[PDB]
Amino acid sequence: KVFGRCELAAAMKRHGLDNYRGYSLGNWVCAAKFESNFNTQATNRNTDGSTDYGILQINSRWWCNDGRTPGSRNLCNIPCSALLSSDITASVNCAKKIVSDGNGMNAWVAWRNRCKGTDVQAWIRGCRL
Ligand code: NA
Repeated sequence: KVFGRCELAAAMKRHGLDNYRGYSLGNWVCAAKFESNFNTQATNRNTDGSTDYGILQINSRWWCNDGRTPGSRNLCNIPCSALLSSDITASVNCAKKIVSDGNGMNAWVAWRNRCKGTDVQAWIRGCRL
């Protein structure tokens, strides 16, 4: 599923991501924009052989099981395929664990490079929320 900008903002809010660990909804929408272009089916292979999955490009190295990332963990207790669903519940639940891990949204390198310190409220501007 390719979400609309305001459609995804509403789904993230419904699942309690808005101001989760102090990150406003615009921060989450901005991170999804640059990670996946709002596409739940987005995948990207890392040089290390791990894979990133879903709207928030969650990595098999630590967070999900894909059976092809030697030495990896599954700290969200999910198959990585759950992160590609039209329903964002698994991505949101796992992102809450990631952003609680100590480095906040710096875990998402695209958030650090493209979202951090920018006018992230622009990402929810005009949305009925
Ligand atoms: Na894994």
